Amino acid sequence: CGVPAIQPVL
Amino acid sequence: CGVPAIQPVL
Amino acid sequence: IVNGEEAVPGSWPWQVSLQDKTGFHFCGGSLINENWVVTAAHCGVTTSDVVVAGEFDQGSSSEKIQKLKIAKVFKNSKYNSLTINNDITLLKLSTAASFSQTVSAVCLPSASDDFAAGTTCVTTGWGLTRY
Amino acid sequence: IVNGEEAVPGSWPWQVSLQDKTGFHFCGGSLINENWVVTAAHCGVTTSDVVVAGEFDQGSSSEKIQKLKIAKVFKNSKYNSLTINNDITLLKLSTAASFSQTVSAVCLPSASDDFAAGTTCVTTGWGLTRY
Amino acid sequence: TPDRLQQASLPLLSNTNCKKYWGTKIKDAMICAGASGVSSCMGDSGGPLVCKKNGAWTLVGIVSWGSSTCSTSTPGVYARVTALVNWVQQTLAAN
Amino acid sequence: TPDRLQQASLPLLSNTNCKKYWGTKIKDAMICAGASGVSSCMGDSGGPLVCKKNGAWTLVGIVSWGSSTCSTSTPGVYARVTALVNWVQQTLAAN
Ligand SMILES: *[C@](=O)([C]([C]C1=[C][C]=[C][C]=[C]1)[N]C(=O)[C]([C][C]([C])[C])[N]C([C])=O)C(F)(F)F
Ligand SMILES: *[C@](=O)([C]([C]C1=[C][C]=[C][C]=[C]1)[N]C(=O)[C]([C][C]([C])[C])[N]C([C])=O)C(F)(F)F
Repeated sequence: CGVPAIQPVL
Repeated sequence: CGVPAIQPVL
Repeated sequence: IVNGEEAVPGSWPWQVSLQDKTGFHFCGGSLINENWVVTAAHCGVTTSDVVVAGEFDQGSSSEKIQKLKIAKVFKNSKYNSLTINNDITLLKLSTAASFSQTVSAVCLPSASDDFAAGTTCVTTGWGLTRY
Repeated sequence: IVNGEEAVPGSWPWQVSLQDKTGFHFCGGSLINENWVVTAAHCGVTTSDVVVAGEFDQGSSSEKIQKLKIAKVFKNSKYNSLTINNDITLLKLSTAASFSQTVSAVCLPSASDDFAAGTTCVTTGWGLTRY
Repeated sequence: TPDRLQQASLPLLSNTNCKKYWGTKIKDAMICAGASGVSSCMGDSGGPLVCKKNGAWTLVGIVSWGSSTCSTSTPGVYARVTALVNWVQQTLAAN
Repeated sequence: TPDRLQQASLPLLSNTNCKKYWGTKIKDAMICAGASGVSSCMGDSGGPLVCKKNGAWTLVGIVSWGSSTCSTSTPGVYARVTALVNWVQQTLAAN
């Protein structure tokens, strides 16, 4: 869990 | 003091 | 969200949208696994609401979304509707979500975790963008 | 500043720029009144440095800036150069700043003030914008 | 509501500092964040407040309530997940 | 350095939470902020960290130091004005 396969970019 | 004559806009 | 920024599609993979038979987005939720949804208790979910996963744009006709039936609504009985204290409901799915590059679970903390003041965290949503 | 936004010109009226005979912007400072400048001690100001007020764009030839001489450098002797503890220097001007719509003083706290964690505050500068 | 999924970065505050804004309204199983120039709003309820810890995103709050008006100077009130997580473990366990 | 004056909004953190990043480097007359997705950098030193209190902007920190690299995940270290303000009052007074 917790590690999106597509990186959130902030 | 502390009150700019031109409002900072954030 | 007021003053947000558009997210990178599929990047908040656990982010579901609560909708009604009408197709109205009424609240959000988070996937904690394949059969289980977390949301607020005040959102007042019912079994005729649909958990919608893998959404980016409620306007698209072309996304590969999952419309999933709610079987049970687990309203925390420590929910104090007057107070809005302990505002959490679990939603058990009638059909398990299929996990993918865009549908995944968020991690849960253990009760003894610390999250200090001043920490930069992140919030997601389809909330009013302007009042 | 990394990930800043361009300020509205004249809106952080107390924000001065520290420059050298060369005209190089080396640190920032804040006006606390018309004769007195606050900055870090580590910035290592000298009397041949110039306090520059009312700047927005160091590139402009057309702003009504004040180039002001430093008379004295008051380095806090509690400054611990190894530690970088108590990093503050006062700079007394040889010529008083003229206060205007764009040159004004910042308020100082009393020692017994509280500024709680999680509070959104603001920082200004001409600092590296990318490393 | 916007068609597109929005996001926002923002700070957790203490309950203490939080009752500087909301007072006795702020209880133990609630966690505050924002007052930063961003705000959660009508339509966000149930949605997450995530913090990354040891490389992963942990559900730290559930969007609950705040400024009638989504003022971005007023901190949002969220459900505090640490206080409700045993209930969740207890529920998944039974059913 | 950019020609144009930049600004950034960001959160004060506690010393405690701050020594979670900087440890024994963090002393009493220093105040931490950032780790938000913004960072002060080389060229900002001496410049202000302002918080508004009762309608006015108060000098709460002086840009001191932080991540060698201006990492925006690393909190900036600032001078803590409350701890140095008597010195300032004492200096303006004598001269
Ligand atoms: C929730 O999306 C909103 C969310 C909201 C509004 C303002 C600030 C932060 C978040 N929640 C409400 O409107 C709630 C409802 C009860 C009190 C829990 N109350 C308020 C006023 O914040 C929504 F309910 F689906 F719109
Ligand atoms: C200051 O502008 C920089 C500012 C800075 C750098 C990184 C993060 C935050 C702020 N200060 C330094 O480079 C200082 C100097 C001593 C230690 C006080 N040290 C470091 C590494 O932060 C400058 F010095 F004029 F560039």
